[PDB]
Amino acid sequence: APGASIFRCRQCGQTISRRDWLLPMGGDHEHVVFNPAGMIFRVWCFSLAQGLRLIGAPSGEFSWFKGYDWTIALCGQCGSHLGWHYEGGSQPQTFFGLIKDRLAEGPA
Ligand SMILES: O=C1CC[C@H](N2C(=O)c3ccccc3C2=O)C(=O)N1
Ligand SMILES: [Zn+2]
Repeated sequence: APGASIFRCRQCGQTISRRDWLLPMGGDHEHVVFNPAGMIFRVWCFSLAQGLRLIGAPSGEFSWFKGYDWTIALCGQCGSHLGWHYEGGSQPQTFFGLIKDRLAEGPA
């Protein structure tokens, strides 16, 4: 009966990802980053996620991960901004960077 199994949207409980799907980009699944608006994010990288809605066309502008373009990822249920989907790169071609404090971790 594991308690650190899956990640849900902290605002509504939508299933989003799984601890098994953590991805160590540049040798670490956690990346502490800032956007141009000065906001700091503790981003956890996942190979896969579900229950999101990706908004707009990809952009390479200010990407925290070299070679990847990003799209905003909202919770598909409640609209909470949960992170970004990254695409266009290599090994892997795509992944998700999700904001740790916007997810709730718990049992499957
Ligand atoms: O990899 C990324 C993801 C998107 C991101 N980002 C933001 O969080 C943001 C907020 C306001 C205006 C523009 C940005 C954008 O480049 C960011 O800075 N880098
Ligand atoms: Zn939600």
